[PDB]
Amino acid sequence: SYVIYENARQQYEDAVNNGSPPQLVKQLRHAMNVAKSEFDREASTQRKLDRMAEQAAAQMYKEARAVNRKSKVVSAMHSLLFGMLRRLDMSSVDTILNLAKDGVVPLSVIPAVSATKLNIVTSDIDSYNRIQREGCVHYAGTIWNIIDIKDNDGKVVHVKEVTAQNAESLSWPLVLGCERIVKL
Amino acid sequence: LPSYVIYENARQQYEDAVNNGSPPQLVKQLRHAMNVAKSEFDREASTQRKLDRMAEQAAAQMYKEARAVNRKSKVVSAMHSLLFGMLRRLDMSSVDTILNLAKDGVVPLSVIPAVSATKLNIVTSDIDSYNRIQREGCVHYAGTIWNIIDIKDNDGKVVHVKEVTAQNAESLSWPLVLGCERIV
Amino acid sequence: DMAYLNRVRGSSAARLEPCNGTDTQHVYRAFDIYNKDVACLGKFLKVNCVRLKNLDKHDAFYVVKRCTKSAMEHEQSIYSRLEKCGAVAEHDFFTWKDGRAIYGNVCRKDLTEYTMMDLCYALRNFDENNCDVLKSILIKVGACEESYFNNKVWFDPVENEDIHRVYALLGTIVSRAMLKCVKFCDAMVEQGIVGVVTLDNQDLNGDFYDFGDFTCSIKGMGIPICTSYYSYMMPVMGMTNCLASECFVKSDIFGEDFKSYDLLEYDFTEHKTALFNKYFKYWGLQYHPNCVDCSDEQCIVHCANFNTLFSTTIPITAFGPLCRKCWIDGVPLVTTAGYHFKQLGIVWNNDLNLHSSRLSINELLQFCSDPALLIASSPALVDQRTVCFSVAALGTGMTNQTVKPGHFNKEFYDFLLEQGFFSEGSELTLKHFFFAQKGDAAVKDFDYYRYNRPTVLDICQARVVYQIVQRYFDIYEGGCITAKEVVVTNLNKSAGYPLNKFGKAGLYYESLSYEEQDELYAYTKRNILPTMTQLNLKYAISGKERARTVGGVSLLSTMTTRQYHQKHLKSIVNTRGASVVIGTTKFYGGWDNMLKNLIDGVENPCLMGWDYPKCDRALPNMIRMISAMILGSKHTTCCSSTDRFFRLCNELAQVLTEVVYSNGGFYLKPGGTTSGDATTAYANSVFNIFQAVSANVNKLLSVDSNVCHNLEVKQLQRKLYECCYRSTTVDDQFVVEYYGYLRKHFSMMILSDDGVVCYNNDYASLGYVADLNAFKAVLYYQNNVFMSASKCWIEPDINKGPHEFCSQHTMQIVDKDGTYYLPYPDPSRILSAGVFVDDVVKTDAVVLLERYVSLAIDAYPLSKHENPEYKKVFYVLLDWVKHLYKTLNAGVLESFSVTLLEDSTAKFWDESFYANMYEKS
Amino acid sequence: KLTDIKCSNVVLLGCLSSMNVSANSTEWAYCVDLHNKINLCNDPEKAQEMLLALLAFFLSKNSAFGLDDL
RNA sequence: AAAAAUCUGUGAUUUUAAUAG
RNA sequence: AGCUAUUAAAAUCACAGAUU
Ligand SMILES: [Zn+2]
Ligand SMILES: [Zn+2]
Repeated sequence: SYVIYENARQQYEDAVNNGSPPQLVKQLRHAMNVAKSEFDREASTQRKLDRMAEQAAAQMYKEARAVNRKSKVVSAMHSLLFGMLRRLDMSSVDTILNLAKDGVVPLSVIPAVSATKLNIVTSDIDSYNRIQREGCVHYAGTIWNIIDIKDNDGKVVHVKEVTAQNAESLSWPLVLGCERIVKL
Repeated sequence: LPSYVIYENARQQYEDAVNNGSPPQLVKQLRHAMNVAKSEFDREASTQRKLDRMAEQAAAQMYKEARAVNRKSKVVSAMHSLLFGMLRRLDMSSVDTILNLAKDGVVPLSVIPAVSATKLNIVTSDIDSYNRIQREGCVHYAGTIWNIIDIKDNDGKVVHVKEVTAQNAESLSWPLVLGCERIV
Repeated sequence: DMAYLNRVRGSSAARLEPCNGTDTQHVYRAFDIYNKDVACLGKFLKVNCVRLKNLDKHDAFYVVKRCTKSAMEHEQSIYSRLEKCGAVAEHDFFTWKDGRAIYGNVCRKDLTEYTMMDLCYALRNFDENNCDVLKSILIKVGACEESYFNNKVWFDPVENEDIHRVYALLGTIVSRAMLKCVKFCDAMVEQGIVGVVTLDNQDLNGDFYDFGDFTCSIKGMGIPICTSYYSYMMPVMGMTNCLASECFVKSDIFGEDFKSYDLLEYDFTEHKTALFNKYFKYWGLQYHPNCVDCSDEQCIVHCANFNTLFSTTIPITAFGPLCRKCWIDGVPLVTTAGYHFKQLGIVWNNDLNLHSSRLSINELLQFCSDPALLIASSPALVDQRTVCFSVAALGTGMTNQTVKPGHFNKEFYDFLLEQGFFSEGSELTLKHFFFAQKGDAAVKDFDYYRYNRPTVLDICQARVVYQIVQRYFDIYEGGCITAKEVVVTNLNKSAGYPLNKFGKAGLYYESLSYEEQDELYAYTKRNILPTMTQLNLKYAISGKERARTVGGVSLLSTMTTRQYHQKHLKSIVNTRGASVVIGTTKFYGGWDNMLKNLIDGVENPCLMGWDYPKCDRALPNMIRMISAMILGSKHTTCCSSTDRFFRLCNELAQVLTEVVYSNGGFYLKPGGTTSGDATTAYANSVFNIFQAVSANVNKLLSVDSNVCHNLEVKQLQRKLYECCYRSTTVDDQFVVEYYGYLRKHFSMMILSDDGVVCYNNDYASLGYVADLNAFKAVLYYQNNVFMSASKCWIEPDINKGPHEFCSQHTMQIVDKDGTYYLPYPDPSRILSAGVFVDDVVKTDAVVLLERYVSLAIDAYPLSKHENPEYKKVFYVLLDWVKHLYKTLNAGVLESFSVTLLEDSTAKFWDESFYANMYEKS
Repeated sequence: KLTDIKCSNVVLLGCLSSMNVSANSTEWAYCVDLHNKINLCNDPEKAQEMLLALLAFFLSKNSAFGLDDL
């Protein structure tokens, strides 16, 4: 549709260069003015749809992104934490996670007014020697004091004649109970 | 109303003279008619948008008015259920008794539940205060005798009466909520 | 020497140790003196008395005053007539010889070291340095041992709760003094002596002395005057809880010997009247136990002050709504029938109907929100976690609420590190975080109403301050407006309890037609409608660990309250160039105009600010009521006298004292304020100016008028004292003269509880105007909270602007031929606002571009700052916004193949757009 | 170091809160005590100690699974 | 289940005003 | 002879920041 106006525009604007009668030029220019007015209406109507199209696409892109993130928050957040703990230079975090990756892991931790209480599962003698040093437990970068020790349905290890006699003879795992020496 | 037809008829006559070379004395009259017909058509057409936009204005108002009626009728019928739900709970036999003792038949609002109600909830902070409130398993409040029926700790779990002794008190999750009832 | 010391010892005693020998001892003591040349309440040095210590007694000083023989004989005539009563210390009269002259002597036996005025003055002019007088009096009286003062913070009420226990031991001293004042005044009337009695005549023991200015008259028909005696002591007798001995109920609610029917009594009108005639017999003015019988606004303040003093003897369970039996649809009920206020007394409804049926929405709406029916039909409660009284609990049981942490914005944080922020150089670091809270965050924060206490104003001085503070608000207009003409900005907000269970505020504002809103409003002008607030925890970024609660007032309170205040409040925000700033913008050069207007006209200027510790909790009841009286004083033609009273009660019953619902239990609030009120930001402002003016009046009276030379100030002091303690009506001519004196030397800029002051420095040093040492005094006995000097600031030069106002520092820069101020925030606030977000979807910035725009607009002023690190704060936000826009455009192109044009949105990462918002005019 | 610690513990309560430690107050009063104090701490040495106390508690809830941080 | 106010930013709809054909 | 385009202002709706 717009091509029609341009063809008339090119011819009639060039007609000024020839000896066309002025009265015809006035009519010729009047037609050209009408054509230009129609073109402007085409531009306004067409572009008003074009800008609406841009807004719809951008709006739905944002909506698609938002609904996508909320569907996987819990699993993603765990990766976010363990990716952050790497950035820290401290070696304490490596020691704890290295132990957890191994066979030694903590059981329920009990807050208390007097002192926090730990429970640790030691599957083998090597695991027991990992954390026990000088008769105390070295976990979470602090000295934990042992109170009692628990067997597999028993407490016979309590006498602490355990370093060699118990490893060969009795069953495992071996569980410890400790309290924090220093209160936070 | 018939302006569009009149304009079309004028347009047909205008071209039916120009295309064959009719004398200008007639073409000029037709061109004036086209301006009259087209301009008359445009002015009448201006009413169409006004009528159309008033129609949508009426539609929006009618729907808005209709929706407001449904919302109003919904809430009031909901408040009747709430108001008459509370009327079923009043122990007016007990409340009316104290209103007779009041000299002028008026009592403070902050005293009716403590004097006329049949159930009492006590929240205790420390065993030092628990043993101060409880005597032989009964509680006296506002000069009236109440006995303990149920106990619930902070987490919402049930706690036995025999389980609140001193040694086990440290393990419990205070504060401790007691449910009492009157004896008449 | 020795011969004179012989007779002073008396004819029946011995063991006197001379403190200074035969010569008089110089000492500083407080006085309340009105005279042809001086009118002061300060302290003066005296020379005419010799003081001797008695060794046998705990505290007994023989003080002998020597004067001209005629004066000595004058006192003897007065003493001989009064001595037979039980309130005069033992006097002995004699004369002694000198080498060339004869002079008289008056000897008093067993007078304590400090008069009553010293105790009152030492508590109403207090600062933790040079406090030896108050410390001394506590030890000698026996309130606390010397080891107590070893604690470095013994004096702080909000950090040493035991202090209120120590002062109560002084209650016996204050109460004992008054019962001896009435006994003395009786002796005056019978014996026929005309004079003015004041505090400085009385010992701590209660005996009177030094009555040399009294004059004789015919027996009977004597005239004692005690306006200044009681008025000056009023804050002390409320701070020290001197009426504890008069408690009506002396049994514990938890005791097994208690009785049930005792809880029912509510009418204590006779009890209060008996006390008034027992202690304040010669107070003179009338006293109406129920404030509904009063005549003026000044009388309602006058009587309500006494009621607050006498409320300490009434049980805590007697207050609250008074309910009555009622019938609905033929079934019984309990419905409100009045109210019992701590201040205003008992008020009865004028409209209650006992039979109703076919309820309309108006009857149905106010029945549902009225606590009477819900509280009565639920079990009782005893909550030991809070001191506040509380009896109710939902049938579903109680619960608890926790507060979760914030969400970490990883992408933005990595951006800051790449740009070089948060380097270990320690230039800038995070300071604002999202803090978590335990399960009992709400109730343990409602427990902080412990700090609210029953303060008593010295009414003789709160009359003038009420006049001056009102002059600040005479510019604005006010009145009632029809429901057709109100404006509400947010219809999508909670309607309170229990209406929030059905829908938000929008539903009720369209269900109620205009005629039904005006019917309800007109009903409130003749009745009292109690309502419940709900405690909800604010979830926002903060720099302090403590949780903060805000109450949501029921809809029927705000729906009616603002229709009564809207016209006045909207006038405060439209008026520009006044003390209250609530309506001024900080953009478009608004900040410069505010400061340049404040500083103009003050000679030799200085700049200060101050802080109220725990304003929401410690705000006294009396000064919150006055804030409601001043804002309603504009209703002169639209409401009669009784219509304004019942609109005042509706504010007290729905805001000040309330039934608070939190976590499934209903508690009875003791007082203070709640942020959810319709007049929060404006009721605080009136209170703020009340303290600022009350600090000026308190100190101006205390400057020694015998050394003042600024005749305008000297005359003002004398007129001020005369207008307070020796006049029945305030002449408004003086108030306009005094109010026109503050505006020249003590200009103010107030906005809610935050404000700044520019004050003449020369006058303040001498004491003609307020000072930080004066704000400590006014808060201690008007708010009983200690204002630590580290929480307030002073700026001796104006070129730097205020140190901190509205949490934004100020800087001055020179540009072209003009110089102007600019506000900039704390840099850590802008950075921390982006790293930590309160919603998970906000972790992805591309979804919300416009959050960092409108956050860089606040950060632009930093671009002018000197420190290069502060400069980066603004420019990093421009790069961040540039990164987001270019990411979204490319993202949409790839995903949907339509390219967004960047020309339209290219103005958001160029500083020219932001600079236009801080350009004048 | 310090600003990494103050942000590595905001995500920990996010993991613990998701795991529903809020049910029982005793274990939620233990974590919120560390979360509040670690944010206000200025000494990096002490802030590290609290983080390890909070991290040790988190592992006890059986949330290790697969680890890349050997 | 998340309050009373003030100020500012972005977008959409309607009307009005000015300039141009 | 009244109809089309670009700016400015007001109102309504939605979302987002800062302050007491
Ligand atoms: Zn009165
Ligand atoms: Zn009015």
